[PDB]
Amino acid sequence: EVTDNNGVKTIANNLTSTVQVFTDSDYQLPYVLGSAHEGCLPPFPADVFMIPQYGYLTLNDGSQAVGRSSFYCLEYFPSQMLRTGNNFQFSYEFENVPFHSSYAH
Amino acid sequence: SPLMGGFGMKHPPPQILIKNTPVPADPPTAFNKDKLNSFITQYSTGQVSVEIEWELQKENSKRWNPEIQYTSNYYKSNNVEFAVNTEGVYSEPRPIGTRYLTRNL
Repeated sequence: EVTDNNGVKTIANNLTSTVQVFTDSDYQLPYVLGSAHEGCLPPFPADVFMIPQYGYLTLNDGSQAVGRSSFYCLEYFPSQMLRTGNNFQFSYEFENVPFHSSYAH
Repeated sequence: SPLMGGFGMKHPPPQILIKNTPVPADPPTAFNKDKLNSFITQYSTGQVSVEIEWELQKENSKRWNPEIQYTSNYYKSNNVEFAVNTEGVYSEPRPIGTRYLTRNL
């Protein structure tokens, strides 16, 4: 928790506040991984990184939406609440993707 | 995929060719080797029934903006859409597509 009194930054932790985590495990959200968006994990392990913000795009006739323009509300998904003593874990099985070509002809 | 739309099948449902057999009218008393071109005019009638079970793929999108659907306009008009005219002729006013729901790429 960050407190700002007279421009003095005092940072004391909340042993009660919760942080939500959930995985879009049915791809029913607009997939935004896959354009090399600069928010990915730090090349050097020690490097502490800031988690990038999630914001999608939909249809747009100019800058105005259309009827098909979808609005996915993230909280409408079953989250999981971690509150400083819990951990999250999902195991994912990669589908049969062909071997990449690591060789020059 | 046939460019007019539909399904491309290597073995589509077969043709059902129907012919009502010739019945020669009255061949001569004396023999004659020709093809006996004098048949009695006739036709047929019946019913034909085609039961063709489809398989669906139900939709489970987590979209929050209401989907776009196909409806028949509520407004007074001389004839109901897709309903017979005063003379009995069945009139279809507009072609109906099959792409109304929305699924993200």
